[PDB]
Amino acid sequence: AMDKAAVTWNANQTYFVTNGTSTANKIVVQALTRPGDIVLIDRNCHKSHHYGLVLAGAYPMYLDAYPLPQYAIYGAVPLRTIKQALLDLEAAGQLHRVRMLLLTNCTFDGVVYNPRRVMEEVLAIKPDICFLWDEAWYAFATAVPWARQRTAMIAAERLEQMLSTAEYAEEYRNWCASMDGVDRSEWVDHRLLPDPNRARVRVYATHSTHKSLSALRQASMIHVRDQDFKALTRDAFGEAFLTHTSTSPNQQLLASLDLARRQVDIEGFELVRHVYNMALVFRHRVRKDRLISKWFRILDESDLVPDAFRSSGALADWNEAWRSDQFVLDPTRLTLFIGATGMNGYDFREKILMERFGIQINKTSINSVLLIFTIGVTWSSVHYLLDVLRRVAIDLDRSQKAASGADLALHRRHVEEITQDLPHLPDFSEFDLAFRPDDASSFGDMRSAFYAGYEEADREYVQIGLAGRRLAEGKTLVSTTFVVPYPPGFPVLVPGQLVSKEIIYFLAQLDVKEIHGYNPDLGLSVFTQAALARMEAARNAVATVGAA
Amino acid sequence: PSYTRLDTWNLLDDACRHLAEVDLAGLDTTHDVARAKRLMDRIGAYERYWLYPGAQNLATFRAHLDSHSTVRLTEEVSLAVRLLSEYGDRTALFDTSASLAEQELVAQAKQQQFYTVLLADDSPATAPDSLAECLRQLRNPADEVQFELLVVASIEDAITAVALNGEIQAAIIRHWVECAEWIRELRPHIDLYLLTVTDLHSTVLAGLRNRYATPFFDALRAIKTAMDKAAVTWNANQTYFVTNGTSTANKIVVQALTRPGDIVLIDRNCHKSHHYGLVLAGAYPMYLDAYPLPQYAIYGAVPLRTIKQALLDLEAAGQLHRVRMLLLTNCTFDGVVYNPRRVMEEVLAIKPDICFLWDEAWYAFATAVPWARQRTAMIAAERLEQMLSTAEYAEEYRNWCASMDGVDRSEWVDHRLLPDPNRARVRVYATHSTHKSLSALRQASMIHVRDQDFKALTRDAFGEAFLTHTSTSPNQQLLASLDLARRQVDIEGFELVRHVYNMALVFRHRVRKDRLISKWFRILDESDLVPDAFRSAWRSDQFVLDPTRLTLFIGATGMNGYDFREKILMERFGIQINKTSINSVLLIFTIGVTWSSVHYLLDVLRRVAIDLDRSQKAASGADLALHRRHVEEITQDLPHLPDFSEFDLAFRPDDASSFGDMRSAFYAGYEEADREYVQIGLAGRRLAEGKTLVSTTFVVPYPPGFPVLVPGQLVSKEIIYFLAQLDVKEIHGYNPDLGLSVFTQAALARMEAARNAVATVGAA
Amino acid sequence: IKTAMDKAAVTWNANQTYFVTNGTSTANKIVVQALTRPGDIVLIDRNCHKSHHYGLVLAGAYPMYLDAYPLPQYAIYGAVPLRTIKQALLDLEAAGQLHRVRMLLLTNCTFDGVVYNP
Repeated sequence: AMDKAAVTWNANQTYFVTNGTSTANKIVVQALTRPGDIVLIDRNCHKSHHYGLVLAGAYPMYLDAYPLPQYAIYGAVPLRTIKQALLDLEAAGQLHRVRMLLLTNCTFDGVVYNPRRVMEEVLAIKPDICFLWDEAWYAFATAVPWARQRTAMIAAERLEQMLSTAEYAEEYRNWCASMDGVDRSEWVDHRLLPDPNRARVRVYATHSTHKSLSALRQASMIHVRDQDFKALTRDAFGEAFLTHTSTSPNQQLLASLDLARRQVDIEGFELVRHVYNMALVFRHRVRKDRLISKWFRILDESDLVPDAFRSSGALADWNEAWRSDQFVLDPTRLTLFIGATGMNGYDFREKILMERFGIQINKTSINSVLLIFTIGVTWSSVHYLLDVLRRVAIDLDRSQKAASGADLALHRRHVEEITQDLPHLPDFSEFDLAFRPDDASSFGDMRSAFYAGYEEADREYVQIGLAGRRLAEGKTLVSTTFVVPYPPGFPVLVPGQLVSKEIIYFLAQLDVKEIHGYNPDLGLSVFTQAALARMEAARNAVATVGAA
Repeated sequence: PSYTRLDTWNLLDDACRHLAEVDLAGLDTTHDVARAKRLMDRIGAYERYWLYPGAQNLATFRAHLDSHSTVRLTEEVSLAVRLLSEYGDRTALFDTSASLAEQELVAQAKQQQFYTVLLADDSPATAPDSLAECLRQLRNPADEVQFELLVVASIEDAITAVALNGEIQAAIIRHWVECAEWIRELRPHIDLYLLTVTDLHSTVLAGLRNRYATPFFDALRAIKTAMDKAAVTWNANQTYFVTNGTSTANKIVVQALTRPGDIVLIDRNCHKSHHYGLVLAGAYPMYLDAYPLPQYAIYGAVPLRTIKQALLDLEAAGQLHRVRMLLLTNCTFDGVVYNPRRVMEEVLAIKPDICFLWDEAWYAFATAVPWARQRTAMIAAERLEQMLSTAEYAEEYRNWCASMDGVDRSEWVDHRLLPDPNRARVRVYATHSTHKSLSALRQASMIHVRDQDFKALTRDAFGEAFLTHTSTSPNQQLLASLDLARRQVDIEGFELVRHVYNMALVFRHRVRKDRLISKWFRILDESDLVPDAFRSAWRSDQFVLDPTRLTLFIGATGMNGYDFREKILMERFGIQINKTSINSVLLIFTIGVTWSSVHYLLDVLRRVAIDLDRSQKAASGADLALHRRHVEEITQDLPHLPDFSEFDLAFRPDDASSFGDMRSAFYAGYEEADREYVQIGLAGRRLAEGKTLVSTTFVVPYPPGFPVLVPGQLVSKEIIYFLAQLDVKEIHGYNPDLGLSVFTQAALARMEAARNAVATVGAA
Repeated sequence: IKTAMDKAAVTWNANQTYFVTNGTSTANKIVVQALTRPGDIVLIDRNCHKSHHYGLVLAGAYPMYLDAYPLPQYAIYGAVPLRTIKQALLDLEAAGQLHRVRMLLLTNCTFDGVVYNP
């Protein structure tokens, strides 16, 4: 059963967690990370990963993604940034503590990573690191042939076979020969290769797809492909699984689930390609259609992916770009653009899109709406979407023709405000000193800050208007808890983070009332000045004691 | 030959590769250019048959060849021959210039076969007006079966192209005597649609889909949020839910919009629930007659001539102010589909502030077509509103208003009319039945409103009408009841409205194709149900049939009516057959239909045809004569249908006009001393003597579903004959053993005397 | 099936029992319409289910509203005393309208619990 499921998912052993994706994420985090062990985590990950880090006392290192101010979304973390962090640790000396790289494959926006490239280029600096790939959005992608190679399991298998080839031995020898005489700190600007002997590939992936058919509600899976599973984590994994789940899901449920798996796997494989066909057809139609294309543009990989990260009979070219290029864009997550019509995506969602085949929306940015085609999308779903877009375009064209000078000017104003200038996307701020084990590095203790907020005496509530003045007055505004706006996970503030002008501004402009850990009427919890001074003094004394 | 075309194209690609190779160096390549010219001219002979390279691409390549640029030319030739080898003619849809990997991927992941349609047209094809451009236009990429238009300017060209091009499965010829026969013999699977317009796209695409040969057997077979979502789902300004059923929704909207003393233009063949709503609300029902089809013995729809005539007749008698409602079923039981935009546009010219109740219970598959959704009440209301909101239409009306100046109102029955933008209001209401197509609990319904004065005029009235006939909050349970139906309809079997629509078209084509089936049976179309007078594109035609509601013509088959259906069709079919006339049986397609159901229908029809032919050969002279008379009996000797007869003068508030008082007739019949029973056998004799037979009850033969007689209706001889002939056991409000309820002559005299006295006194 | 309906009638000791599968208000209105005609006065306890009031409005009946004896201490309405019904039926007789009345239309057990003596 385990062998059949692993072969179906190309993994080595696949474990089912019948408690949701968050439970599996926390299980893997606990199994891998121990207290102290630093972890590199994409700041946009699901909140369950941040909580799993807090439970295991890992020091999070945050990899921020490149912004897209025009569309007000975050694309992904450039591999150069991962290298720069892994080498900035080396200067401080903490690079031995790094234990995991935890990036969300196929980010919610829909930018897709290249797992093989990232693992090859990170295993050169840390040949014993571990990789957890959050594939909540990419689980379907495995079925299609040209997107299969961008999954964690396939990339890991290829990296495993490639590393153990004498041809790769000579390739690495030549690369090293061409490398000598170059400062190790300069490895960020040069392509890197893993060491065929020292590097041990280790990959963990979390899916959710099999819940759809013949499986329990919110059931999630964990694929494991680790050379040293039986040696360093076969017991920690079981204990973590017990800690967040009962014993039965790991094996007893697993055999039955495999019996279900045989039927579901064939049905999913045959039906998933159909959805990608619809995504491609619809994307092509939105542009070719003379009437839709005037007002509606589906953002293309040339648009969300800055050329700096791009390597640019087009089928072979397409396959090569999807196999070798850094960032590509999944067809099945359409980032439709509204900016031409001058109406923010909230109005489009409220009025235009009410009928829905399968599923047709999960996000509404300032000047766009994200549309997703799931297993429920059929041919009529494309027809309906094209028809509604066509009617909207016809109405807008009629209004333009009948629009006077004043009406055209007002429409231009509407387009201008949503388009062009937009509030700057805030980036991760430095952890507070009292929550950073060493100044030289930029990781912090998120667990100490997590519980240090329980002390009502230390914590206080501050208002946005007064928060601006306090920041202008030099008072550090350190958060005391996670703040999680509408987009899944992506906590704008995490325990101990330093609130910055960008952070204050972003929150003030918000309108969504689904902000966990935030009380708009009262304020946002921030550590008091005295408490922060006390913790910083304690940390300084602790550091000084070692030198004594 | 197709095979040599691939070999010749590959050879041309090789020659052009060699030409580019030699020219890159910089030598004199005049010989290679001559070889390329020779090979391209050799190709040009046969490329009128295939579609992708065809003429335009090869001409462009030749234009490059003249310009002496071998790089771009060889690149283009190589690309073209590449796509030509795999996708065949399919790449005619591609847009090579733009992104090509996406389009190539879709092609490899096949969804259903691609087909070529020949268009033998001598007219210029570059004009927009020309059919070739028009037919290519309006195709939807969503359909899993796509096609592209190939044109040939000569008949011999068409024959030659079809004889060798295997991608052709549809030929459209223009006026040819022997061309159709020759093509039909060349390949029997081709559809030779005869020369002529816009329905061509639907009838060609159905034949294409049928070509997929889905049955391959030969040896074997051969609270507010829910309302807001539905409001925009159905183009309705607002939308309310009804749990009891369609009849309750009819009663609700009727009560909310009809007051006592108000006339209600109404289709006589509408559901009995509307008649009872009129009885309860005390409104005077003026009944409009639908054009008859004596050949098939069934009613059609209400021509707009009749509606305008009735409105202007009231205008003549000063009773127009009373009228506040028009009640027409938008999809008649037989199938005929009204044009809402035209009916509401003309009528609002005569009665600017009228209300419309389009009973769309049967119009379930209105959303299975993107242009026929303009034939629903809600979309038509939206379009009419926006049109009336435009100053362009204000100018169009002003030009229209001046031309008609100097024309008497009585002549307006002829001229096409335009609403007055300054005063006309849109007040449309509608109802769609749930269980008939939507998958929810038993007998749910919905109401849709696009009314410019709902809040100011008919909000409280609607609230009271809801509190009556359903003393609950149906806005709670039915939201979840119907949300399941939309999810089931939208996804299961794709959009079930699309699947069954396509299945109905495929079945129509297959019936039209099979020789035995079409030998006796037939499917009636716009050229049958709709008269020539009332057929004047979809935006212009008044009546268009609904493909899903089929009327199979058993008349030529014979075997009578109500016995062949009972003894064969419902034994195994199961899928609904809601009606049966003497010669035409109305086949109905429901959501549960499957391709297997379609082939079971074609198998039972084929078996009946084969048994009929077995009798024909075995039939002797006596059998042949009996069969000929039986077929002739129910094809020509069909008694005329019972057109509505004016309300008796005792029940008509205005003797000049033709609208009665159905409430008073309803209650006046409750009495036992005013009601009499007269046997049908003596009704004709009693009429001959000169008595006025006025019925007291609703006589509603069930299978038709519509009231032959209403209280206060002047029983006429045609109605007597129709009732005598019809002997279906389900006849509400009538019985053939006691008699036909009729007001006693003394009662009628007293009532008419009282009515005359009241009218005289009120006028004074 | 008809025999079964007879069994139901035996169960309820009625002559013919008819089942209305659209709520109790539908059956109330059905009976009101079947019995009352326009004009025909109908006595009715003012506390009756509002479905009866709507049925009377639909059928055009002229309703004579009988009132129940109050209970100010508990702020409820008990029932209409038989003396009141007779007083109304005789007050009509003075005006000559008594022939018109067709339905007493009393509730059998008021909301609070009081039970009439049919």
